[PDB]
Amino acid sequence: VQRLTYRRRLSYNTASNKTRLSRTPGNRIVYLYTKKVGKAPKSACGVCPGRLRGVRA
Amino acid sequence: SSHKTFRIKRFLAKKQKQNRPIPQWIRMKTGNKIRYNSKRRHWRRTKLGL
Amino acid sequence: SMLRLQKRLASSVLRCGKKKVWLDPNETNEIANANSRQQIRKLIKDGLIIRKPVTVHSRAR
Amino acid sequence: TKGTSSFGKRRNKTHTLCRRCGSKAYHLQKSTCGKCGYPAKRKRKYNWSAKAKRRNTTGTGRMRHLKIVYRRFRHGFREGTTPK
Amino acid sequence: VRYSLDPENPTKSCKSRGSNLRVHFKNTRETAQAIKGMHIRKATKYLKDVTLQKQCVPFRRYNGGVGRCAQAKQWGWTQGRWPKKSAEFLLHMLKNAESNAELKGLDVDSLVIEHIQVNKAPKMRRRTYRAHGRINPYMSSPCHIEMILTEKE
Amino acid sequence: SWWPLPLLLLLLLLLGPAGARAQEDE
Amino acid sequence: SELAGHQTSAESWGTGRAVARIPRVRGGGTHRSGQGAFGNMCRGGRMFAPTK
RNA sequence: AAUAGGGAACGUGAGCUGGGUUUAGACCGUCGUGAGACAGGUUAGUUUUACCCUACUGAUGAUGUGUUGUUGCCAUGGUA
RNA sequence: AACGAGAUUCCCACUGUCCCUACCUACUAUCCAGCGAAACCACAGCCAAGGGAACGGGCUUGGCGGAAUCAGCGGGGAAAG
RNA sequence: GUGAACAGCCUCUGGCAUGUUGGAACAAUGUAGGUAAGGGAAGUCGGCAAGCCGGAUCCGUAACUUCGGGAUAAGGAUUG
RNA sequence: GUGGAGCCGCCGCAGGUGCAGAUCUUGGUGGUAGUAGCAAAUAUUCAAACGAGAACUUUGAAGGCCGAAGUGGAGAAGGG
RNA sequence: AAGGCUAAAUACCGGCACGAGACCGAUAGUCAACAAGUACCGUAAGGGAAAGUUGAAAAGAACUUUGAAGAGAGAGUUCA
Ligand SMILES: O=C(c1ccc(-n2nnc3cccnc32)cc1)N(c1ncccc1Cl)[C@@H]1CCCNC1
Ligand SMILES: [Mg+2]
Ligand SMILES: [Mg+2]
Ligand SMILES: [Zn+2]
Repeated sequence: VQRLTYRRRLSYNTASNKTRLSRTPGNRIVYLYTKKVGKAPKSACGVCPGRLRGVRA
Repeated sequence: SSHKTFRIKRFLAKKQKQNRPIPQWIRMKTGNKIRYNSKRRHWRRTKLGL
Repeated sequence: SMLRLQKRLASSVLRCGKKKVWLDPNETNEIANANSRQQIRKLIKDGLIIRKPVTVHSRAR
Repeated sequence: TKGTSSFGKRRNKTHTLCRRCGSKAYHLQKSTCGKCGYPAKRKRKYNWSAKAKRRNTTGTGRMRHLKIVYRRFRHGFREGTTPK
Repeated sequence: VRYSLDPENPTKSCKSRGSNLRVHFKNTRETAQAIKGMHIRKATKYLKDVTLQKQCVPFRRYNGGVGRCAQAKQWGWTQGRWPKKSAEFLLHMLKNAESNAELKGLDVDSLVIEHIQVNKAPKMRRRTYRAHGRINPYMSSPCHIEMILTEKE
Repeated sequence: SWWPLPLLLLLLLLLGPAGARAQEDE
Repeated sequence: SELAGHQTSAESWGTGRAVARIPRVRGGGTHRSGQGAFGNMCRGGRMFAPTK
C-alpha cells in the first residue's frame, strides 16, 4: 500500500539498478540497492559446469 | 537538465545576472535615453537555445 | 490571511497529506504568525493543528 | 502526424557551442563546426556571402593587441623610455 | 488641461475629467447620452438602478445585434442593455464632480450635467490564437471622459 | 513605471493555398 | 549608393496567397520578415537608376 | 379515375448524397521496342464559410388623429 | 481448405433505413455582466420587360418606395477562398 | 470489492475545483445519448448507421479439407 | 488662426521634378462590430476571515470526481 | 635560349588617419544618426529590424482637495 520510489537518479530497472527492499528501524519500507550475484570459478579442462568449491563465490 | 557540464552553468550564470532592471539613478544622468532594459529575457517568451 | 504555507508545513510535520491536516478556524491570525517549523510544532501540542483521522472503509459487508 | 504531433520528439540536441567561434554550431556527431569549421587549422570563410565576413572580419571585436600596434606605429616603435 | 466648449458661466460651474481609463467606449458613449442633461441627484440615483437592472440604458447608434428589453420604453426605444461597469466608472466621477463643486462653494443638490463627451483613447494590444497557425489581435478601447456641471438658476 | 516589453513581429509560417485541388475532369 | 538594397537575400513569393508579385524578404522572427524588398517601389529599396 | 408532355443558368451542392465521373494506388485486355495511352472494363478514393446586404419567414415597431384605453369599419394582399 | 477492418449477390433473425414522424434529456444556440476578433468591402443593395459584351442594382418604360432593429433562413449578390 | 483479469464499475491512501468565465430561460436548427404501436429494407448506388447475438456449465455440432481444421459452426437448454 | 527661425521673387544652370489605380511597398484607420464567439473529459454549495472591493484567494463543514497501466509519489531528456 | 637579381613611371570598395562635395536629410542616406550586425527567428549554414527632437534653464508641478490607487479639480514654474 506504501508506494516507494528509487533513491538514485537512474529511473530504470537496468542490469545494475536491481534491488531488494527492507524496513528500517524507523519502520518505513525503504528501497535498498544490492550488489550483483557472484559466480564461483569453473574448473579447467572441459569437465561439466557447476563450479568449484572451497572458495568464496 | 540537472546533469550539466561546467561550461553550461558558467554560461547560464551570465544570462541570469543580466536579466535585471536598470537602476533608478542611471535614468537621471546627463544625456541618456535608455529608460528600461530592452535586453530583458523572460523564460517563456524567448529561450536562450543552449 | 493566507494560510497555505502553514498548510504545507504542517503537512510536512504530521507526515500526512494536505487533506488530513488542520482543524480549528478560531485562532487563524495566531497561526499566521507561525512561519518557522519550530513554531508549527508548538501549535500541534497546543491543540491547534490536529490529524483529523481516516475516512472509514469498513470491510464488514 | 507530420506536423505538430511530430514536433514533440525534439528532445535531444545536435548543435552545441564551439570553442573557437562560440556559435552553437559544433555538430556533436561530426565533431566539426558550422561557422569556423573547428578542428581544421584555417578559418572557414567564403566569398559567396559578403555578410558572413561582416560578422567576423578584423575590426568587429575588441582588438586587444591591434589597438596598440596602430598606436605604436606612429613613433617608430621606440624602446628608450622617456626623459625627466 | 483643455476642454471642448468651456462653459458659459465659469463662476458657478464645476468641471471634471478622467482619462485613459479602461472601459468599453461604445458602452460608455450610449450611457453618457442617457444622462446628458440630467439633474445630478437624479442621475446618481439613476446609475445605481442601472447596475441593479432596475432601469435600463438604451443603445441608439451603437446597437448592432443588441437584444431587446422592456425597460427601454421609458426612453421611447426598443433596445437596451445594463452596463454595470460603464455606468460604474462615471458613477464614480459624479463623486469627483461634486467634490470640486463644494470646494468652489456650490450647492451640489442643484447641478445638472450640462456637457459630457466620451472619446477614444489609444487602444492597447494583445493577441489571440486562431486556426491554421495564425495570430489575430485582441485590442481594447479605453476612453476619455469629460464633464461640465452647471446649475440652472 | 515598468519598461515596455514584447510586441515582436508575428513571423507567421506560410500555409497551403486553396485547400483541396479539386478541378474538373471534363 | 554603391550597392543599396541589393545587400539583401530575397525573392518573389511566386504562387498565390493574395500578395503582389514583388520580391519578399525571407525568414521569420523580426519585423522585416516578409516585406517588399528591392525595386524602386518599396521601402528600403534600390532607387531607379542608381546613379553612377 | 389517370399513371399526360414539359420550362425555371440541361431549376435545385456556402441544401445533401459521392454511386458514376474526373487527379495521385492498382489489376486485366488491346496497341507501342519503350515511357505510356484507350467516350475500353474494374476496385480504393478530404465536398470549406454565412456573423454581411437583400429576398423571405416570423418578432418589436415608427408616422398622424392633443395624451391613453375599449369596441369597431375595410382599402389592399392571399384564398381550397 | 484455413485466412482477409478485401470486392459482389441472396436468405433467416433484427431494427425509426422507410410508411411517418413524434417525444425526452445533455451541452449549446437565445437574453444578460465582463472581455471581445476575422474573412470580406468601387459605390451601394426592391422587382418585370426592353436594349446592351445577346442573364442589370444603377440606364429606358412601367410597378412602386417610410425610420430604426431582433431570431432564423439559404433564392440571389454570375457571393467569399 | 466484484470478476478469469493490471477489463469495466464503486470506494481508502494521495490529489483536484471540472479544465481561458458566470447568471436567467427551456424557441428553431444542431452536436452527443435514448426510446416508440402495426409492418420489417418497402429506404437506399449499397442493411450506410443502428439494432439483435454476446458471460458460463451440460447437450449438440454439417458440407468441405492440405485430415491440422472447419467450430465458440449452426441449433437447443440452464442460471436468482 | 495657430507656430517659433527661417525664406522668396526675377536671369541663367542642374535634376533622384508632379500620382488615383501596379491582387503596388511601408505606416495608419474604418464599415463588419459590441457581432462570431469565451460549449471535449459529469458539479458545485453555505458561512467565517483578511480586505475600499470577494462566485473564482485562504479556512472550515457538506456534496463530488481522478481510483494504484491514477488528475498519486519520484526520475532521465529538455527548460534555466 | 633552356640560370639569377633590380628603384621610378603603375594598381588600391580592406585598414590607420585626414580634406572636400551644383550629394541624401529619419519610409531618405549603408542594414544601423539612438544599448545595430543589437533585439528576435532557424537545429544549422544563414536571414535580420523598428527606433532622433521637452525647454534658454528642469525651473520635470512643492502644496490644498475628492479617490484605495489609475486619475482629477484648485495652486505653482516658464515666453508657451
Ligand atoms: O481542416 C481541414 C481543412 C478544411 C478546409 C480547408 N480549406 N479549404 N479552403 C480553404 C480556404 C481558406 C482556409 N482553409 C481552407 C483547409 C483545411 N481538413 C480538410 N478537410 C477537407 C479537405 C481538406 C482538408 Cl485538409 C481536415 C481534414 C480531415 C478531417 N477534418 C478536417
Ligand atoms: Mg375583412
Ligand atoms: Mg522616421
Ligand atoms: Zn566553431
